[PDB]
Amino acid sequence: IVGGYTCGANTVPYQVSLNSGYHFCGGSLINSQWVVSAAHCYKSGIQVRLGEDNINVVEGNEQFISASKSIVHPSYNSNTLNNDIMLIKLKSAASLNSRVASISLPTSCASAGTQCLISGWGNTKSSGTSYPDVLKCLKAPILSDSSCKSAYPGQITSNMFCAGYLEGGKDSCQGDSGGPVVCSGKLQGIVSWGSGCAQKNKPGVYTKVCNYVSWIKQTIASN
Ligand SMILES: [Ca+2]
Ligand SMILES: [Zn+2]
Repeated sequence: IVGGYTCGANTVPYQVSLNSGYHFCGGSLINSQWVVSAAHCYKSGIQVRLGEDNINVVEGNEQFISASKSIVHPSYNSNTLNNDIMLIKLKSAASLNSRVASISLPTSCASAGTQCLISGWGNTKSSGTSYPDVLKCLKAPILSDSSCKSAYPGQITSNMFCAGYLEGGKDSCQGDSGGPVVCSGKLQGIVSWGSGCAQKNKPGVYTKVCNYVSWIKQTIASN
């Protein structure tokens, strides 16, 4: 997260760190056995780390569970990043408490202007790479589709939305990928892509979760 702030330990109880010997992507806990992340975060050997704040120190509250299966959306296109969503089933269910809680899926999409909370342990430099030890947060608004499409002509599909600041200086970045964009307590987006990080007129693009709720429900129901 570039230009964000330190969230505070366990103040984002649904945030998970996907780990394969290091933190490589974020994710959101939606029930005790499933996590939603981005399809471009897929790889094998994923350990899901819950209740984290400092990812390099065991402080207490952490639960490390292996992923039993990862389901990348069948229509995921890695060149356009359309349908950039993935579901991860945990080998065992997590013990939910106040430090580890799930987030609700939306019932309707969010409007432009809605303020959301984005978090993660991704890069904090637009120019350079610095990865934090503790979770960073950023409050950002969903932009209008015209501003989004004008920023990325021909690359925005109906399954994407832009959120952020056109003046630059504040955005999600590499590492935050797969993590949550929560608006009014509902998971509305997944950190997906953008040109660089925090560059002027290049807001972050997110997967539009409201378009995948039936898919998520049917898939979880059959697995
Ligand atoms: Ca830790
Ligand atoms: Zn990414």
